[PDB]
Amino acid sequence: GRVIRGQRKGAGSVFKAHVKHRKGAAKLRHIDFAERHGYIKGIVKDIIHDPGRGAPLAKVMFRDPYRFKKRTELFIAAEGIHTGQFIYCGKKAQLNIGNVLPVGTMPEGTIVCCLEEKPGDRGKLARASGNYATVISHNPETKKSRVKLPSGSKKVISSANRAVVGVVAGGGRIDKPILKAGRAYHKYKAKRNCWPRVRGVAMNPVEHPFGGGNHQHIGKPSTIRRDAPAGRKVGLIAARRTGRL
RNA sequence: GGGGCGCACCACCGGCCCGCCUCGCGACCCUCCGGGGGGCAGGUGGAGUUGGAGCGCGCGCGAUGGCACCCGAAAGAUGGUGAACUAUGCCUGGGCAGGGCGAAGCCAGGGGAAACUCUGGUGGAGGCCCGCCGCGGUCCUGACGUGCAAAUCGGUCGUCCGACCUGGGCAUAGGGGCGAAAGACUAAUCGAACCAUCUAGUAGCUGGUUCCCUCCGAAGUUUCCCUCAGGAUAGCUGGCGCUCGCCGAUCAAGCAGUUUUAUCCGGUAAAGCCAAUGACUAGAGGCACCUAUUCUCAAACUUUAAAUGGGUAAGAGGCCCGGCUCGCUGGCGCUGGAGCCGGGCGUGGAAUGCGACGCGCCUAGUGGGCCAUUUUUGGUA
RNA sequence: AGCAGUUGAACAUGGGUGAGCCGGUCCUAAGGGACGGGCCUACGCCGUUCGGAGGGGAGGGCCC
RNA sequence: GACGCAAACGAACCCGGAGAUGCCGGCGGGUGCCCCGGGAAAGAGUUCUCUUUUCUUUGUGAAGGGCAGGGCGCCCUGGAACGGGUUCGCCCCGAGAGAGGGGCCCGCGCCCUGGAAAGCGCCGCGCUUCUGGCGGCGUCCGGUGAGCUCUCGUCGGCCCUUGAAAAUCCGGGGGAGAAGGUGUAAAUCUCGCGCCGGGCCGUACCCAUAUCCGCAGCAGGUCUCCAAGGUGAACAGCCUCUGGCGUGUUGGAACAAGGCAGAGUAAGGGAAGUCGGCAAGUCAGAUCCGUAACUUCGGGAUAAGGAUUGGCUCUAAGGGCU
RNA sequence: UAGCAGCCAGCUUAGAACUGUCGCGGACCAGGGGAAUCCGACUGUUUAAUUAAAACAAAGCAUCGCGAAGGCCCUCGGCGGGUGUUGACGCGAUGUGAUUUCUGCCCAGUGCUCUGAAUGUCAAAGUGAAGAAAUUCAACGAAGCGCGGGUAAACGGCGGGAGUAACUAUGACUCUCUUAAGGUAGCCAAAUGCCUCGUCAUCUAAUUAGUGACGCGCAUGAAUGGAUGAACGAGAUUCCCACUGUCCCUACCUGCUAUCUAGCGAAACCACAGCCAAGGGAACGGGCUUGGCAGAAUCAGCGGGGAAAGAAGACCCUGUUGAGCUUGACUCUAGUCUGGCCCUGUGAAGAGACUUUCCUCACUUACCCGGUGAGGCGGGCUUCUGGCGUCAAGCGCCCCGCGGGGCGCGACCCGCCCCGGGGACAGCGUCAGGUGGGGAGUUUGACUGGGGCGGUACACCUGUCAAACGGUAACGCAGGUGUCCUAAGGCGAGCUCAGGGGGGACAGAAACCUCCCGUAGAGCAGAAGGGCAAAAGCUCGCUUGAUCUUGAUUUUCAGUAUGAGUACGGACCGCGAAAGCGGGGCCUCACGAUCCUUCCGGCUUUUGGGGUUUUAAGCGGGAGGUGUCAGAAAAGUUACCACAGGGAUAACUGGCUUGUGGCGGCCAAGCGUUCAUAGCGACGUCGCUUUUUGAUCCUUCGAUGUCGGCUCUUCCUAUCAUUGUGAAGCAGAAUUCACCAAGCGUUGGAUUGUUCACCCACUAACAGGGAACGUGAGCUGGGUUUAGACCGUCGUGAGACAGGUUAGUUUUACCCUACUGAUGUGAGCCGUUGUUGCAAUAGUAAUCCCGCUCAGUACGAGAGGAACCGCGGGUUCAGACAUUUGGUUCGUGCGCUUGGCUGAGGAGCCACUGGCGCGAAGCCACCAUCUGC
Ligand SMILES: [Mg+2]
Ligand SMILES: [Mg+2]
Ligand SMILES: [Mg+2]
Ligand SMILES: [Mg+2]
Ligand SMILES: [Mg+2]
Ligand SMILES: [Mg+2]
Ligand SMILES: [Mg+2]
Ligand SMILES: [Mg+2]
Ligand SMILES: [Mg+2]
Ligand SMILES: [Mg+2]
Ligand SMILES: [Mg+2]
Ligand SMILES: [Mg+2]
Ligand SMILES: [Mg+2]
Ligand SMILES: [Mg+2]
Ligand SMILES: [Mg+2]
Ligand SMILES: [Mg+2]
Ligand SMILES: [Mg+2]
Ligand SMILES: [Mg+2]
Ligand SMILES: [Mg+2]
Ligand SMILES: [Mg+2]
Ligand SMILES: [Mg+2]
Ligand SMILES: [Mg+2]
Ligand SMILES: [Mg+2]
Ligand SMILES: [Mg+2]
Ligand SMILES: [Mg+2]
Ligand SMILES: [Mg+2]
Ligand SMILES: [Mg+2]
Ligand SMILES: [Mg+2]
Ligand SMILES: [Mg+2]
Ligand SMILES: [Mg+2]
Ligand SMILES: [Mg+2]
Ligand SMILES: [Mg+2]
Ligand SMILES: [Mg+2]
Ligand SMILES: [Mg+2]
Ligand SMILES: [Mg+2]
Ligand SMILES: [Mg+2]
Ligand SMILES: [Mg+2]
Ligand SMILES: [Mg+2]
Ligand SMILES: [Mg+2]
Ligand SMILES: [Mg+2]
Ligand SMILES: [Mg+2]
Ligand SMILES: [Mg+2]
Ligand SMILES: [Mg+2]
Ligand SMILES: [Mg+2]
Ligand SMILES: [Mg+2]
Ligand SMILES: [Mg+2]
Ligand SMILES: [Mg+2]
Ligand SMILES: [Mg+2]
Ligand SMILES: [Mg+2]
Ligand SMILES: [Mg+2]
Ligand SMILES: [Mg+2]
Ligand SMILES: [Mg+2]
Ligand SMILES: [Mg+2]
Ligand SMILES: [Mg+2]
Ligand SMILES: [Mg+2]
Ligand SMILES: [Mg+2]
Ligand SMILES: [Mg+2]
Ligand SMILES: [Mg+2]
Ligand SMILES: [Mg+2]
Ligand SMILES: [Mg+2]
Ligand SMILES: [Mg+2]
Ligand SMILES: [Mg+2]
Ligand SMILES: [Mg+2]
Ligand SMILES: [Mg+2]
Ligand SMILES: [Mg+2]
Ligand SMILES: [Mg+2]
Ligand SMILES: [Mg+2]
Ligand SMILES: [Mg+2]
Ligand SMILES: [Mg+2]
Ligand SMILES: [Mg+2]
Ligand SMILES: [Mg+2]
Ligand SMILES: [Mg+2]
Ligand SMILES: [Mg+2]
Ligand SMILES: [Mg+2]
Ligand SMILES: [Mg+2]
Ligand SMILES: [Mg+2]
Ligand SMILES: [Mg+2]
Ligand SMILES: [Mg+2]
Ligand SMILES: [Mg+2]
Ligand SMILES: [Mg+2]
Ligand SMILES: [Mg+2]
Ligand SMILES: [Mg+2]
Ligand SMILES: [Mg+2]
Ligand SMILES: [Mg+2]
Ligand SMILES: [Mg+2]
Ligand SMILES: [Mg+2]
Ligand SMILES: [Mg+2]
Ligand SMILES: [Mg+2]
Ligand SMILES: [Mg+2]
Ligand SMILES: [Mg+2]
Ligand SMILES: [Mg+2]
Ligand SMILES: [Mg+2]
Repeated sequence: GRVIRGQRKGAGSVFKAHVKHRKGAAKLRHIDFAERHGYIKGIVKDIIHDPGRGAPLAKVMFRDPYRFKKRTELFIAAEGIHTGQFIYCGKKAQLNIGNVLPVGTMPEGTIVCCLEEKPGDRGKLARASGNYATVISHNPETKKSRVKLPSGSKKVISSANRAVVGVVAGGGRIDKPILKAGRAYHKYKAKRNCWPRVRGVAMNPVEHPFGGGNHQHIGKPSTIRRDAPAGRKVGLIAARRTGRL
């Protein structure tokens, strides 16, 4: 047979991202002496819509401490901020919405967003619209903390990872039901070439391990092992259980 | 008319060499420690030996390896070239009459005790409707069907503000691409493109295989084979000879799809079942059986038993006589037996026919058969 | 030039395209593709704003 | 005061603007085209009868100066409820309406320089390869429109769609520096004008029922711009003017059969034809009435089912300006 | 002041009068409608060149993986690349397919997944012991497998049999079997129901259709989604209204062709060619045989034939030919998981032995990741606002000409890595084990009354077939075998069996004792045949001839091997007093090459430059086995299919055959009230026919187009009707049987694709067939019979269905005959030319019914009820014809009229015939009329 549609997505020919009209990479300010021993003042200039995601981005303009220049940072717009307000990033920053203070200096039960996995990566966890991570507990002995990622998994990260307080804007976006296939067409036309998903049973055995047969049955257990080769690993990969639940 | 040496060659019997087995176990001069021999004889295996025949070259033919008598596959592999068509994505541009229903919002007038309602107008929403260009291609299964056209033409028809149509520039390249998924599309080529090469790929399979005359002349059957459209093998065929007889039974002869004479073999036709095994009808006698009878049968039953047919014997390789040899045999140097040697005896001791279809070598084709008289199996035929 | 022709996109002999202000040239879009580095036995390939001691213009008379 | 004056020094560095933003809808300003009124001028057409008739032609470039017109969450005064202003729709106001007076932007419209000398229209004379030249007159006065396009604005609508980069150019912040000491100097965003230069390549023609592709002068295929009068809702169909053409690789004479097509027509019956109402036949625009079962209350729906429609002569209603 | 005057400007709406032939969206433009069923929600998309659909997509719903050292995926490769300018409201992988309403039971099987070294199996490396060593042995022992748990919106699955309620019936209720659960809610003869044209109702004069119901449903059923559904559809289906040449039943007109002509001018095709009947033949000739017969050269048609052209059949079989694809095929592989070694160093703690192994925690410098313009690391001064922040003001000190310059503090000092996060773990290199249709290569026996399924007739044995030597075939017949036996082998001795009769306590038809008869009629391991009585059977006691060896030889045979046998020679033995017998079974069957492994044997060989010892090799003989049995290591599918071929071989016709089907006789038990034969014919039996279906496989696979209908012609008779007759259980009428006889006619419809059926009416009757199951270059494609798709059942799957359902290119004649018409042709010319005729021969045509009268008569008890002659019409058919009626009308004849055009009137034109009304002439219709012996 030939290669399945899933194998062709790794080549990156027509399945690359559509990043022409995107406004940049949303990431926190790189950690420097100002964010380690104090705080830096920044002004929110504009809240723009990034084509491809459901969460707005804020263009916060800080002041460079070593040269006469004003840096522009493209943050994740936490729900509640507005243009013209001041955002303070650093250790000594107060516990307000929008500020970027390390998780080690936050009380237990804080709602953060754009959390950092490791110190310096400029914000990875809890970055989609309406999502957040809660700080569960601290540990001054091992300099570690425990946060609750939006997937429900409790991850143990360092106490120096910075995060934006407050939930991400654009919450409740998945509540409005898409009514037309055209709204789903324009939804993915800005993300990537992945929308029309042809079922494996609707294909021939050459293109998919589920195709073929005078009926449209699967014919084999859809639950597939994890060590299955690329080309066979379709359906339910390493399914611990199935059913309605 | 008699005798003899006998070529080549054939049949048979011996000698010797090598392997192996068995019996002799060892006295004896080859031993210098170690050792080597000890006619060993009797069977047996060998592509041996007992007075070489090979080598070289040339020619003919046959079976092989090779492109291999010529033309032909569907495929496989290596290396390249294509997204001017088409599929999807990206960048940047262009384009889509005229009408219809008419949503939120708003204004006004009425009803209310509040909750809130009713009428008109406004507004111009929509993968909304009729519909032109566009873009598609339903039906007539129309036209055309060596056409205008290697897919077109006419009427009709789908859609036409959205998942729309479209140009250019870019991206993905062959077991790869791409696919709102038809195994579709990827330059008229796609259930794996095109170009060149390996490649004159292989074919037990179709087709063809070129001058004349003379002579001989088949096989579709046996055995083995992942064989049953093919091979191997035997048979049938041809060629080259060769050993003789040629002289006729001057000669030995021998042979025969034939008879005669003589002697054996068989269990089919017929016959039998009142004889056995098995099947079977009917009375009668004696106290369901029992006896003597009776009707009807056998391919896997038979007492008996043909016709046709099969084998063998019809002479010198015989017949007869004498002597000798033996470890075999044993009352019995002959007790058998067999071998060896010598001598005596043609009226070649049935008919007919014929040179021996004698001794070898090489060998093509064939290995699908079909029909008839009689015999006969399966089948209604 | 599927009949013809005194005709032609045929044949023969000559002639014809003039730019500071039309466009190319210039810019980067998708994208292609060097450099550093890595990789490949190799021809070469991967990768593209990241990565090398990657700065050869500007100013004050020798500084930056 | 918005901001205006011909100019009106200024580095490093910084900040910002323009380049540079979608689709759709409504409205308004301006051109082009069309139309109407001159009982307008110059030629032509018609005249059998009528026709002060019918047809054609009546002009201004870029750039600059001025002025209409359009736009503005631009300024000052002032202060709002009996709330007012205002659009087709909206929208606006104590974070300051209405009103009064100003500022700026766009002006592709009009006047002027250009510029009538030229261009068209008409008339006359000279001339027949210098001839293939010289003269005369005219180029006018208004109107609007649910008209059609283009364009500039403006207010909205839609998105789980937010609808490009860079060269290049400009403004501001910044005040490092430079200029002369009593008439000039530094510096000038020409600030009025003058001087010099602008190389290289493409440029003809066809652009499709005969210059491209499909073996061809192939009923196929191939990206765009301009686009008139009448009927009509229409860029539909039919007819006409500008422009183009000879009927699409041939003429002539016949009008048999049989075909293709005209979606030709038909007595009485009306699907009895046929696998099957295949085929084509009925219906069709618009106005006024009237519209069920069912339903997700959106629809069904142009449901179904009726009436009216020409021509001509009138009447009534719907405007603007002084 | 309930506003007026003047002037200007268009374009619409409403009402009314009048008027033309009731014509007016007048041309043009331009929805037929209604009641329901099936499927898909809708818009969209799709097989460029046969399938536009119910298929794909879709929103909605649900499951699955993954927190970045990650999920998914790419690359030969860089810890390179895609999702990712991403971060669970995200990305990746699947099923379902809107909304409404629901989504039941089963975790045994397969698959996924979790648990765990707490017990089996378990590689490389390492560790231990023996040994000169190679080597052998033992312990240890990862993932995976095994054990256990979970999971079905994972693949999937979801049963049988009796009794029983006051007639009958049903079986609530019980009984039994049985699982892993035994189909729940629903729905249905459904696109799913073989039987089947189910049954009832409805729809029609009539319905295999449609719809509503019924449900033990071959084989419905719940996200392999069930039920329903407004709107929507170039989807499938039924009925109704309107409409119409679809039809009854065809006719007429027009344009472009065909036709003729000037010019121009091909191609497919072609063995030679072209009249038929029959015969034979390779079983359907054009040519051959026997007959019919046969006259130049051509035009327009035509579709009977040339088993016409197009194309080495696509179906079928064969090939030791392929390809696509799928798995539980065979053999491998990328990837992935796992362990040892490696870069890999350092410090410490604990527990088993005496420098150490296991595990854990730490060190940073190897290694790895992240951040930045490597901007403040380690050790002793900004939170009230959508301002501003740029190379230092100041102080100290120094150097030059009031003008310049430089330095330090401001801006603390020291340092070893830029700062963080891991860290000798990730990772890399290399072996090892597991997983691995993701991918690669290949295989997937043969025989065979086609192949497949079945069978083994594939290696063997008995009787028969087999025709009296031997041999002799078929998917001939009746059978048997892949074993059994330390005795059932060998030998010696003794004994006599099967059965029957007479007897004998319990004891009987069967126990045991005994006498008599007993040719074997018993037994001999098995199938059968043969053989056997002091045996070969039975019993008993001694035994290992069931051993070791060379050759000869029989049988299958090629006269090869193996297997199975026979007779001897040489050893060593058994039994017997002995002669003798015995190297397996009473005989015919019971079995296996090369290579390799293994064991036994040597009075032995090599291990090579010698010697010694291990090891290995070799010679001789067994065993391990190839049952496809002279011996490959091997699962499917293909309807997406390809190639080489095959009429060696199936599906059509034809041919032979006629079981079967159909049809007709013979005999006469009996039926017929009585009477065998008016009409029938049981038990038997003899034939015909090729309109049934088989059997066969001769023709055809470098192709004979294939089911039905439509259309049209002709023949046959085994006669339904009509004509002429015979017979009766013929009174009449009606009907039945039979004869001469195919001249003539044999219908319109509902349902079904149907031939075949069934019903509705009509009728003199509505007979049965043939002609390549007549007839596709005649048509129609409904059916079947490619590719799309749906369901049911089956398969793990790809896929299958002789089951259902929907959409699916029907090509060419101009050649030669045949036929239909149209010119012309004997040419030999005193013949040329014309008129009027004759006639061979060929075709041939009429058919049937009704009404009146006979007649209410014959006849009959009645009820009922004819016929001939004559008269008047009609059905079907045939040949004509246009006076009349009707159709057509581009005499474009006349009138009218829509839009536009010529300035208007008048007169006209344009819109491929603008439209409408009427319409001459022609042509035309059982739609008018006339004739038919
Ligand atoms: Mg499919
Ligand atoms: Mg499948
Ligand atoms: Mg499905
Ligand atoms: Mg299944
Ligand atoms: Mg191969
Ligand atoms: Mg656009
Ligand atoms: Mg509608
Ligand atoms: Mg259209
Ligand atoms: Mg298409
Ligand atoms: Mg078409
Ligand atoms: Mg057609
Ligand atoms: Mg034709
Ligand atoms: Mg394009
Ligand atoms: Mg690749
Ligand atoms: Mg598509
Ligand atoms: Mg398919
Ligand atoms: Mg496609
Ligand atoms: Mg002799
Ligand atoms: Mg053979
Ligand atoms: Mg041979
Ligand atoms: Mg010519
Ligand atoms: Mg010329
Ligand atoms: Mg030329
Ligand atoms: Mg732009
Ligand atoms: Mg733009
Ligand atoms: Mg606008
Ligand atoms: Mg104001
Ligand atoms: Mg400035
Ligand atoms: Mg030009
Ligand atoms: Mg032309
Ligand atoms: Mg005609
Ligand atoms: Mg016609
Ligand atoms: Mg009619
Ligand atoms: Mg009919
Ligand atoms: Mg009908
Ligand atoms: Mg139709
Ligand atoms: Mg309706
Ligand atoms: Mg239903
Ligand atoms: Mg239906
Ligand atoms: Mg649909
Ligand atoms: Mg198609
Ligand atoms: Mg699922
Ligand atoms: Mg579906
Ligand atoms: Mg379920
Ligand atoms: Mg399970
Ligand atoms: Mg030693
Ligand atoms: Mg049920
Ligand atoms: Mg019907
Ligand atoms: Mg029903
Ligand atoms: Mg079921
Ligand atoms: Mg089921
Ligand atoms: Mg189902
Ligand atoms: Mg519609
Ligand atoms: Mg449709
Ligand atoms: Mg429909
Ligand atoms: Mg549609
Ligand atoms: Mg012939
Ligand atoms: Mg043919
Ligand atoms: Mg062939
Ligand atoms: Mg073979
Ligand atoms: Mg293939
Ligand atoms: Mg495979
Ligand atoms: Mg293969
Ligand atoms: Mg076979
Ligand atoms: Mg055989
Ligand atoms: Mg057997
Ligand atoms: Mg014989
Ligand atoms: Mg012996
Ligand atoms: Mg017969
Ligand atoms: Mg019969
Ligand atoms: Mg009787
Ligand atoms: Mg009789
Ligand atoms: Mg009978
Ligand atoms: Mg029949
Ligand atoms: Mg045959
Ligand atoms: Mg007769
Ligand atoms: Mg009779
Ligand atoms: Mg027949
Ligand atoms: Mg036929
Ligand atoms: Mg045909
Ligand atoms: Mg037919
Ligand atoms: Mg025919
Ligand atoms: Mg069909
Ligand atoms: Mg059918
Ligand atoms: Mg099909
Ligand atoms: Mg079927
Ligand atoms: Mg009477
Ligand atoms: Mg008439
Ligand atoms: Mg008119
Ligand atoms: Mg026209
Ligand atoms: Mg017309
Ligand atoms: Mg008329």
